[PDB]
Amino acid sequence: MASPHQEPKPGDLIEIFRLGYEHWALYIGDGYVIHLAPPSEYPGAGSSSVFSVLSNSAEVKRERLEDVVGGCCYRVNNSLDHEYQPRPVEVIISSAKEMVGQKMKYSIVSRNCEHFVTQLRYGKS
Repeated sequence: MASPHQEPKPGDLIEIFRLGYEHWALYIGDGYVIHLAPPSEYPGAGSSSVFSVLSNSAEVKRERLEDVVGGCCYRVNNSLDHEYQPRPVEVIISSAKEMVGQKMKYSIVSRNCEHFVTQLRYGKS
């Protein structure tokens, strides 16, 4: 018979279901993922501004899948295979690793973690 649950492999797009929202990550093997940490409204927080409250930012990071998902549910969902060519998975993971340590802007980025993990396969070249 077939397996009762999914298991992630190198290059897989991880789809994570939080309370009332969804989030995404790039799985790299050995239980690890690469992901974008979400930003906030901090420099424009209510009743304050850049002189009275500090800034914030998003950052590409590497962690364990378990640590990243926490109490949230998750699945493997490689939807972009229908959109783009079969790119060489070592270069998608190398792109993820090259992106780790890079920053992105404030709250105004909106839904952006799927757009980030999209660019790892779409912008391979």
